[PDB]
Amino acid sequence: KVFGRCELAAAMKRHGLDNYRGYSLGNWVCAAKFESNFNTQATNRNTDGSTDYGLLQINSRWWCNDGRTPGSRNLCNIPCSALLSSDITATVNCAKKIVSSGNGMNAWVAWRNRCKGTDVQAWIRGCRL
Repeated sequence: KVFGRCELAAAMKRHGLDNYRGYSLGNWVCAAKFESNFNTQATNRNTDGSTDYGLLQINSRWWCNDGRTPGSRNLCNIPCSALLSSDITATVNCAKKIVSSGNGMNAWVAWRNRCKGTDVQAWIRGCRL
């Protein structure tokens, strides 16, 4: 499913991402924008052979099992396909683990490169939250 900006902001808020580990809602929305263009079905294969899945492009080498990433750790305990659902719950729960892993949101290259240090609050502006 392709979300709208505010529709996504709201779903994420409801799922407790707002200020989760210190990151304001706009950080999450900005990341989803750049990681997947708000499309939950987005997938991208990496050279190492792992693949990224979902709104937040969560990686199969560490976080989810896709059956084709040798020596993947499956930290979030879910099949990668679950990250493509229109129901963002698995994505959200897995994101919470990742962001809690040490490097915060820097785990998301697109956030680091396109969101970090910018005015992310613009991402939730005009939204009924």
